[PDB]
Amino acid sequence: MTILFQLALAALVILSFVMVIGVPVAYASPQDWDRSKQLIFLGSGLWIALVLVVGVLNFFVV
Amino acid sequence: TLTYDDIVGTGLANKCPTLDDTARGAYPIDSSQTYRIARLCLQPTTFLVKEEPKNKRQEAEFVPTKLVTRETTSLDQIQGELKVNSDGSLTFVEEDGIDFQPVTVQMAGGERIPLLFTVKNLVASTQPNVTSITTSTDFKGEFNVPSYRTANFLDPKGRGLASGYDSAIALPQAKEEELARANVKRFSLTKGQISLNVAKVDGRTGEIAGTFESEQLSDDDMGAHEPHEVKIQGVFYASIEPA
Amino acid sequence: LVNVVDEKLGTAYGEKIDLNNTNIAAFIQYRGLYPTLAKLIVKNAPYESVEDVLNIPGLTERQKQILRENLEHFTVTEVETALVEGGDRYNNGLYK
Amino acid sequence: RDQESSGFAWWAGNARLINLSGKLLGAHVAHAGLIVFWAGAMTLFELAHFIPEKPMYEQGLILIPHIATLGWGVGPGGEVVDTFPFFVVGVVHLISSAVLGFGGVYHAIRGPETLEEYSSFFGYDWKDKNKMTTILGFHLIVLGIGALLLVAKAMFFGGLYDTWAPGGGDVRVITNPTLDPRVIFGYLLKSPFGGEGWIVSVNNLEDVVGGHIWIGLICIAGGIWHILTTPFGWARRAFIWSGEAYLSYSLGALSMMGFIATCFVWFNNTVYPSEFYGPTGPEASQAQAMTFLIRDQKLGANVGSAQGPTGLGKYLMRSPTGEIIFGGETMRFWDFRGPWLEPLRGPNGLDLNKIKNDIQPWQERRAAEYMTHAPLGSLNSVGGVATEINSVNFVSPRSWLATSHFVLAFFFLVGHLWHAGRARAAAAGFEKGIDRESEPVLSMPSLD
Amino acid sequence: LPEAYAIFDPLVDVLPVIPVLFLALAFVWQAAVGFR
Amino acid sequence: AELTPEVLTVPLNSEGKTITLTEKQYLEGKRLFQYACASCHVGGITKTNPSLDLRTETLALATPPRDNIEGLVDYMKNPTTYDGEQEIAEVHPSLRSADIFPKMRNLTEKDLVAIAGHILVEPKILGDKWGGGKVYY
Amino acid sequence: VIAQLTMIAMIGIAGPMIIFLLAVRRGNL
Amino acid sequence: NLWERFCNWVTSTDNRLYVGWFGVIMIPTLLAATICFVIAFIAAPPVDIDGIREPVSGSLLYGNNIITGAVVPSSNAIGLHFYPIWEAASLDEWLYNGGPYQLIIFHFLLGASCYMGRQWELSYRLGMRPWICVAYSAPLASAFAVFLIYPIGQGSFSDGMPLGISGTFNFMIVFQAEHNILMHPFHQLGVAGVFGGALFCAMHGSLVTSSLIRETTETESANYGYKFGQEEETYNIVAAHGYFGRLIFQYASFNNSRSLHFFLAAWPVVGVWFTALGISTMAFNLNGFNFNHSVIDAKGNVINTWADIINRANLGMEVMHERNAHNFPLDLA
Ligand code: CLA
Ligand code: CLA
Ligand code: CLA
Ligand code: CLA
Ligand code: CLA
Ligand code: HEC
Ligand SMILES: CC1=C(/C=C/C(C)=C/C=C/C(C)=C/C=C/C=C(C)/C=C/C=C(C)/C=C/C2=C(C)CCCC2(C)C)C(C)(C)CCC1
Ligand SMILES: CC1=C(/C=C/C(C)=C/C=C/C(C)=C/C=C/C=C(C)/C=C/C=C(C)/C=C/C2=C(C)CCCC2(C)C)C(C)(C)CCC1
Ligand SMILES: CC1=C(/C=C/C(C)=C/C=C/C(C)=C/C=C/C=C(C)/C=C/C=C(C)/C=C/C2=C(C)CCCC2(C)C)C(C)(C)CCC1
Ligand code: OEX
Ligand SMILES: [Cl-]
Ligand SMILES: [Cl-]
Ligand SMILES: [Fe+3]
Repeated sequence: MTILFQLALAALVILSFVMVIGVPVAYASPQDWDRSKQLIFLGSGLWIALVLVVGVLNFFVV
Repeated sequence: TLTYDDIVGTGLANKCPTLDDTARGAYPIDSSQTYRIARLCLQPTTFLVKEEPKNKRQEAEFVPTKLVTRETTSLDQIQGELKVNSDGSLTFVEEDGIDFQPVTVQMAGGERIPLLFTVKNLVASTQPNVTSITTSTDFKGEFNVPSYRTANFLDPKGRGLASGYDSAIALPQAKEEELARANVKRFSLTKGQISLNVAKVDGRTGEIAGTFESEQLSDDDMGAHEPHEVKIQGVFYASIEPA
Repeated sequence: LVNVVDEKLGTAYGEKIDLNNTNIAAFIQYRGLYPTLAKLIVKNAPYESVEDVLNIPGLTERQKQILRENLEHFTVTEVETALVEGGDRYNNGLYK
Repeated sequence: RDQESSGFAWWAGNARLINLSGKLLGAHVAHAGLIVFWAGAMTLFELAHFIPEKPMYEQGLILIPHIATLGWGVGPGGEVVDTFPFFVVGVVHLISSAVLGFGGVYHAIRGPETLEEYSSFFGYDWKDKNKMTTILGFHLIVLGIGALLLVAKAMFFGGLYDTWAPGGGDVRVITNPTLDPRVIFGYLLKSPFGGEGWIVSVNNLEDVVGGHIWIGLICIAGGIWHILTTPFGWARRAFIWSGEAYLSYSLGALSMMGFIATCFVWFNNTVYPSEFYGPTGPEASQAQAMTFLIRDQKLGANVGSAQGPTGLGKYLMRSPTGEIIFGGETMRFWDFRGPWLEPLRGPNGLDLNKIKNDIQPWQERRAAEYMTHAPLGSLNSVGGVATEINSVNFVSPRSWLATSHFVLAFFFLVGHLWHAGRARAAAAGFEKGIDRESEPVLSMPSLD
Repeated sequence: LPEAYAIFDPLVDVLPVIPVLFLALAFVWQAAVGFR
Repeated sequence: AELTPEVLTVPLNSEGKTITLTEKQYLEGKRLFQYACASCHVGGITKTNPSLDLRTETLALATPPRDNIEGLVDYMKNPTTYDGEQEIAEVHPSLRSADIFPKMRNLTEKDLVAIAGHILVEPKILGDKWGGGKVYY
Repeated sequence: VIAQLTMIAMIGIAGPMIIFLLAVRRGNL
Repeated sequence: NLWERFCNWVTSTDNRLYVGWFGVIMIPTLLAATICFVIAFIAAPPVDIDGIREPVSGSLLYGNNIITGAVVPSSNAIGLHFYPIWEAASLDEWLYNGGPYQLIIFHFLLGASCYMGRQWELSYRLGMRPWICVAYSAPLASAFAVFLIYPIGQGSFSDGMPLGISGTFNFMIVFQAEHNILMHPFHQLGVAGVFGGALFCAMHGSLVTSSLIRETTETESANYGYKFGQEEETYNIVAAHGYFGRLIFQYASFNNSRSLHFFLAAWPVVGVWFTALGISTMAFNLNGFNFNHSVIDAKGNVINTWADIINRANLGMEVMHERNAHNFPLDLA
């Protein structure tokens, strides 16, 4: 249980750090970005999942 | 009946409890029981200050004054011993309670007269043979009037009794012999006379009430000047219960 | 015109603990006096002599033994009004 | 997005967003994100440094006492029984900041520059009196709902922390909220001076819950009103209708609310429980007089007849209206009311007999505790007066909260003056200086 | 904090300062464009 | 001058036994003092009762004597008045009343010794300053 | 203990890094 | 109608002294405060400020001069209670308990607040820019701090600054003892505000005086070289810039007059703002830095600094101020 909880929590932090830098760069980006609302939609939907996952796996570890 | 929140800010807190006009009864005094005054209250309504007539032959007059310290003048929750002297006369020996209030009154001309309205160490007695306390019972007795300020009080130049300077340090080389009365503080202690006349009695509850008239000296400012003779008039309340 | 407090420092008051005048916080200078015995002494004041403190009603035998051991640290002078009024014996307005 | 085209310098660059609804929307939502972010990050911070057995006001906490007042994670006496509700509040606020932060950035640097021709519903014009009152109405309803959330919390979901609870402070469900307008609006008509204290003097949760019920319905009804209506004639001629003008109106409001909050946390010990925020100024001072009355009475002192250096009672004296109060310099604080002192309060104030016989050890503990935790501290957090030596690391939360929100309130008053003055000048057409060639004064008759 | 979240204790002690960095970030971006 | 083993050598009991605390024992011996004592006992005095200080000479004349480690540890467990006639646990922080004084709950037996030692070491350092008051600030 | 300092490092540089990336990419700054 | 005619005269830009709607409130409140102040400063009987029945003389007729004279603050027994004339049993009582002080500061603060708003008003009636009132908010804030905010935090109007020269000093000395205001950054910013203000005042004054274009002769004042209402400047800003730009270095000097005068306005107003907030925040006992016994040697001995010497001074003020008012070891109010 803890095996999945901390992984999903550590990945949530790492993903966020990518999103924190990635999202504003992708927006202010002239060319190069049909490329990237996929990855915006990628991380976003994946971010919400991890939040719920860690939120659910919280009651099983504490 | 009434709570603190009903009375707060009204001025009723400075007023002594009153008895209804129905209370013209009598309270039996048993010789084999021991009695106490559970609560004594004194509410002054008039401060008369004996002015000082010039210097010739005049009869000293008590002139009216004006209170300037607001409604902070009453003595309350005073308790003590109500003794039954075998002659029948009663005797109240004051023990504890808010038995003092600093009061400042202002005479015509602007002169303010500070005094310590008090009944500390009061021993008031009645007429011989009192089987019951009626609407004719009156208490006569004496009390101690301590100094208005206590020994730790410092004047504007830092002089005092148990503390402070003992000279005028603003005048290093001045002749101290003329400022002796101002440099040397003195703790005063005089007697005061008071008459407690009962006009209302509730024999059931043991509550008595009426008017009083006390005479005492005012502040002498650690002996810096002469005190004024003050006459305080007002109403009182007292509850009597067996020990 | 004499300062009564200064004048009292020229007596035993300035030397030992006056049972009729000295503040109650002075009974801390010696063992087993504060605050139980200290309260009793000041409450049953004044005394004609020092050894009258042994006659306080309700004293246990150990208490009267402690009092005897500190009779040498006690004294009795005339009651000074300026030192007893205002409840100064229980709080004279001095701390640290 | 430069000075030559917008007319504003870089130090006033946010004033370029006046007529750009799109980017301005992103700015406010992003700033909102910053707010919810701090509300969560600080909570997690406070919880991380939190020590259960050690008092809240000794650990420099401001957010946890707020949650605790709502009844979460606390029990009898304000003791912490579960730190988990603190964690949830911190996490939920924090995660939400990412959501507001996402749209805040989107609406700002890639959302439509203007909302007016993306949508007629979201797009607006500052001078459209109908559109503004409508938006005002919507947000009025949102505020009304939030007030009912507090009511729902207090009446349906656990309740609030009642410091006036019988047997000691505890979490209590409010079942009978005060609906009487003579009480609710009675507060609003109270004097702001001593003994009264305006709305700050609210001392029971019943008046609080019942109060938020009133303001809840009022905002909703008012919200519906401004949505269905349009500004009357007398209102159209009185105000300035522009973006900066509306901002100044809100700056004056927040400035006033800032000053009100400053007085609440400093005087009120009901909505700001002393068990969480520490004793108030008046409270601590009254506790010292309480502490030494008890100590001296144990030594055999008659505190009722104890005369002080000035002639006034050393422990007990009278208020100007006659109420029996604590003596000394604390005579100024005789309007203080606290659950640890009221048991000794009678019809005429402090009852000397209750004082002599009925004082309990828990009252003595609380008095000494609040005396030694008076809201007096240096900037570098050294507890006590300025002359105190370094040892105790303490500054009361009340001091931090009162000082911070006074600085903010005053500056926002300056903000009101700045932005309102310019709003007047701009709407009149001389905010950029006097036209050299229609100088109004030169057309005026001389003063002498 | 719960013992499961004791991992991010150093991270928690940093988060509150982040909003202030946004104020400083505005100056970086403005310096980057040369304060237009 | 420096914190020497001769300074950190404090009386242990009522019979002349002695112990020497380490420097670290003294350091957190002060932290714990600032944790649960300094609010009332800052500088060696007593804000809620200035008549009694934490001076060695005062503790010695206390009943029972508190001028040693075991004397102070016993006081932190079961506190009494200056003559020892009454027990004041209900108004003074102790292990006996750790329920109403929650900061006494997690104090180990070892922690009380460090607290007791700090009270004995400080006057050997600050002299009359310890328990002196604002006069010696 | 200096995990302290590692957090403020990545977090603190996260801001300016975006500006640097948008500069070398010549983005909409 | 005669209502708009009244509104026309009130907002008239042709009155010798502009009234305005703010002035409608300003004039009576200032006149009420001034009249009462002048009367009280001369003839008012002693006032029991500390509420300990120890009256303090403040008026001239009762033994004061201009320096020692003061309108003494209201009693501590009153505290923050609103105490108008009709709340006293007599004027004799009203004077004894520091009545006049409350009437003055209340009518004043209101009149002074309207004075600020009045400044905006005339500026709006004249087509000016309106931020003059903003510069006035700094001394106004300072007035609110020592008359209102500090009494609120401390819980008594007796702790408000007395209306007197010596009384002001008394306020300053006691403040330092209990707050260590000197060691507070906001007062330090304030000192930097007024020191810097005086400097920049003398600076801008001397640089413009030095650049005055010769239009007058040896036997007449240079001031007559400027005629009121002229269109051209009376000095050489280029010559001024080249002087000051060489006194230090070029880029440390202002070439823009508008940017120059803004700095002249910004520096003192901001500085006074902080010292105003300083008093306002120290009203809630957030005091200046406490570095007492901060330096310790290896053994544990206290190595004193200048802060420790400052502390010894504060102790002297503390144990002497209001020598009969305190009954308990800690000064909380
Ligand atoms: C709700 C609040 C609010 C809002 C939305 C606005 C909005 C606006 N203001 Mg206004 N203003 C406000 C409050 C507000 N103001 C307040 C309270 C004051 C009084 C202090 C002012 C004073 C003011 C002035 C003087 C001016 C504006 C102007 C403006 C415009 C441009 C702002 C800009 O680009 O700033 C840019 C932002 C900065 C340069 C950053 C300033 C940072 C300050 C100086 C220090 C902050 C320190 C921090 C709190 C603590 C330390 C942090 C760290 C160092 C440790 C814009 C219309 C301008 C205008 O008139 O436009 C038409 C203008 O000249 N405002
Ligand atoms: C509360 C702070 C705040 C906010 C929300 C805004 C918001 C805004 N400002 Mg303003 N500004 C501020 C403070 C703020 N400003 C201050 C303090 C100053 C003084 C230095 C200025 C000076 C200023 C100027 C001079 C201008 C603006 C302009 C703008 C707008 C366009 C910005 C732009 O295109 O940047 C482009 C920048 C980038 C593309 C770089 C990246 C920016 C993003 C937002 C970084 C996000 C980081 C974050 C961690 C991402 C998280 C993502 C996800 C995980 C949630 C925008 C609505 C402009 C305007 O009005 O245009 C019409 C303009 O000219 N501002
Ligand atoms: C409402 C604001 C507020 C308040 C009342 C508090 C109160 C508190 N905080 Mg918190 N804090 C806040 C905001 C606030 N904080 C914010 C916004 C942040 C994010 C940076 C933090 C981050 C933070 C941390 C990290 C910590 C605290 C802690 C504390 C405690 C001690 C504070 C201290 O010692 O400061 C020190 C005092 C100063 C640094 C003085 C700053 C003075 C400023 C610059 C004045 C500015 C005035 C004005 C804006 C100027 C405008 C000028 C312009 C107009 C020209 C205390 C309970 C500590 C604690 O004990 O936590 C448990 C702790 O560790 N806070
Ligand atoms: C202040 C709030 C606010 C407002 C007024 C707008 C307004 C707008 N947004 Mg934006 N947006 C916001 C916040 C806001 N947004 C936030 C926080 C995010 C991040 C999640 C986004 C993300 C976003 C995107 C990605 C897009 C927009 C777009 C739009 C436009 C169309 C919106 C629409 O059709 O909604 C329809 C919505 C509904 C019919 C129902 C919404 C219900 C919400 C989600 C919850 C309601 C419950 C309650 C209010 C929640 C409160 C939460 C909290 C505050 C307590 C419009 C200009 C679009 C645009 O401009 O396209 C060109 C677009 O693509 N927004
Ligand atoms: C956020 C709150 C808010 C805001 C910004 C507005 C804004 C507006 N409302 Mg709305 N309104 C609100 C809430 C709000 N309202 C709510 C909740 C209700 C329901 C009760 C109403 C009911 C309402 C009505 C019935 C009317 C408005 C009207 C107006 C407009 C003119 C307001 C005006 O002239 O005020 C200034 C008010 C005055 C000049 C009158 C004197 C006010 C005195 C001096 C206040 C003294 C306060 C005192 C100092 C402190 C408070 C304590 C105590 C005395 C109460 C304006 C568009 C008017 C309009 O044009 O509607 C189309 C109108 O007739 N509002
Ligand atoms: C940290 C947990 C503490 C230690 C260790 C001690 N105290 Fe206190 N204390 C307080 C008072 C009011 C007194 C005097 C009252 C009385 O004794 O009747 C004391 C006394 C002591 C003593 C006795 C000193 C002597 O006999 O001369 C010791 C050894 C002592 N204390 C140790 C009050 C407070 C207080 C405020 C509620 C706190 C937090 C503490 N004391 C903490 C400690
Ligand atoms: C517009 C603009 C601007 C601004 C911007 C902004 C302001 C933004 C914001 C943004 C934001 C506001 C963001 C936010 C974010 C958030 C986040 C991202 C969060 C996260 C969280 C997390 C991740 C959590 C985690 C955890 C968990 C889950 C549990 C507990 C523990 C932990 C912590 C681990 C500027 C000025 C700069 C410039 C340009 C323009
Ligand atoms: C919740 C709660 C409560 C209640 C509250 C309430 C109920 C409130 C209300 C409030 C309100 C109800 C308020 C109001 C306000 C108002 C205002 C604030 C106004 C203003 C106005 C103005 C500002 C105007 C101005 C002007 C003039 C003067 C003239 C013309 C021009 C102009 C317009 C500018 C209680 C206390 C119970 C308790 C606590 C809680
Ligand atoms: C929640 C969370 C998160 C997020 C975070 C964030 C959102 C952050 C942000 C951050 C940031 C947002 C940062 C920023 C920074 C910035 C800075 C640090 C800046 C600085 C600046 C400066 C330093 C400047 C300087 C200057 C210039 C350049 C101009 C003017 C002059 C001077 C020199 C002043 C993560 C993912 C981690 C995960 C965990 C949780
Ligand atoms: O009144 Mn005027 O000076 Ca304010 O601290 Mn507490 O109270 Mn009294 O002593 Mn310090
Ligand atoms: Cl003084
Ligand atoms: Cl006091
Ligand atoms: Fe000039």
